Amino acid sequence: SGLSTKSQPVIQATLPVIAERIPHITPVFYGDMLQARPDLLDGMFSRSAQRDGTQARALAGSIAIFAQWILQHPNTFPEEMLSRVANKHASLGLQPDEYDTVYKYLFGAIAKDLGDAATPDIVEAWTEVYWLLARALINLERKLYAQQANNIVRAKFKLVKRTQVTKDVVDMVFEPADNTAMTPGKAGQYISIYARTSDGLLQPRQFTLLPSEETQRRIAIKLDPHGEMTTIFQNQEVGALLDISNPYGDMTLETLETDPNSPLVLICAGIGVTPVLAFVEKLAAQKSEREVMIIASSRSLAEAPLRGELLERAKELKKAKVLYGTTQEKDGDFVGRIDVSTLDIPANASVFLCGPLKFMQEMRSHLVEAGIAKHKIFYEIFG
Ligand SMILES: Cc1cc2nc3c(=O)[nH]c(=O)nc-3n(C[C@H](O)[C@H](O)[C@H](O)COP(=O)(O)OP(=O)(O)OC[C@H]3O[C@@H](n4cnc5c(N)ncnc54)[C@H](O)[C@@H]3O)c2cc1C
Ligand code: HEM
Repeated sequence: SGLSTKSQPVIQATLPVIAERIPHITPVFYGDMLQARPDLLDGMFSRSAQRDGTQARALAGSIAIFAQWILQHPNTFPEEMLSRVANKHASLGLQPDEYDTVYKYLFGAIAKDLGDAATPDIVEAWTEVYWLLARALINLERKLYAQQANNIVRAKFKLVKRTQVTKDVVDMVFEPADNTAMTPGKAGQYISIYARTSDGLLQPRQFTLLPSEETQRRIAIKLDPHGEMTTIFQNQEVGALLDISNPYGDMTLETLETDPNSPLVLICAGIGVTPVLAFVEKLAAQKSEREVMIIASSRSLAEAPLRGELLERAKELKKAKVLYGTTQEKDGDFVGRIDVSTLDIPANASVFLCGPLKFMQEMRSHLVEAGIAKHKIFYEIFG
């Protein structure tokens, strides 16, 4: 059952008002919920995302995007958004009963904001929208959990190897420290790793899995000088115990391969190399015949994380080319910004982007201007 005929005109008429009030409703929703359920800050919600504010708007904002979608495309869902959210939720171990929690505090905040304007017709219609989306996500998350090799949401790992590989990137290898079986990861997937803040709150962050033994989880963490957890993760000593989630994510090598022989173009900046290296290592293990073009940006070659390993893996591919651009020093294959018009990208190529939001926005724009189909551009936001 999709969006009811009764609710459609109400959602249609109130969508602008609701979208306008979302930034105001969000902090009240979270403030109320996290006062009643402080346990949810100790292992689930990111304190930094609450303090930044804009980030935390995504939950309610996706509800507005969803409402607009089901009005334009009835009995269908924005599957890309649902899949991304479900994989994140599964990484964080979200259980279906908590959708009742979010409903309670979200709609309480709607009531507080709108006051007497929150009449039954409006609350009824938006409640229907909420539960359509919640049910879809719950169903996706249930299927994700069924794929795992274990029945937990995170398990204890020991840090067995730690290497400072650039001025601000630490390459970390973990192995299980309890007897929980590991789910095999797919190239491009990430894990959530957990540590406590200085004042004792458990907090997760996501990192892309890197080539390792099947008995290991390997990640490369770039220091965010204005973030809370990367300093904590990078200061763990060998032997430290941290919890790691099961692996998830829908931005995998299979997602980029639309047909058996389509070429791949992988474009990254900074620590956005991490899915690229995962993809290249897998393609090399598969003895892929695809044409693979890798364009990586860094401030300098010395600051390019994992460049040596990426180049070694790329040498194993039949038809791979790697080009590094340097944006501060002049030692790259090229200097300055990637100019995609110079690239010969055919209409059957898939293009993958991973870098800072601004970098990806400019690349996506210039790709579209150069005639690359939006449907062929795939991206991975780190945050
Ligand atoms: C799928 C996925 C894969 C990822 N893979 C990698 C990877 O391989 N390597 C990697 O290095 N990272 C990766 N990331 C990013 C990573 O998950 C973290 O976002 C990143 O490491 C920053 O974490 P942090 O705790 O240091 O920053 P956070 O504490 O989360 O802060 C992030 C930003 O929030 C703002 N902020 C923080 N505190 C406040 C405050 N008090 N007030 C206002 N604003 C504030 C700042 O602008 C800050 O830069 C990935 C993310 C995702 C979603
Ligand atoms: C219909 C209900 C919900 C919707 C539409 C929704 C939507 C979203 C979206 C869009 C994101 C960002 C995904 C991304 O980063 O790409 C997100 C992240 C997140 N969600 Fe959900 N969500 C819902 C329910 C819940 C519930 C019930 C919980 C827990 C009680 C929860 C906890 C989280 C957490 C912890 C994050 C990580 C970001 C953060 O720490 O703030 N969500 N959600």
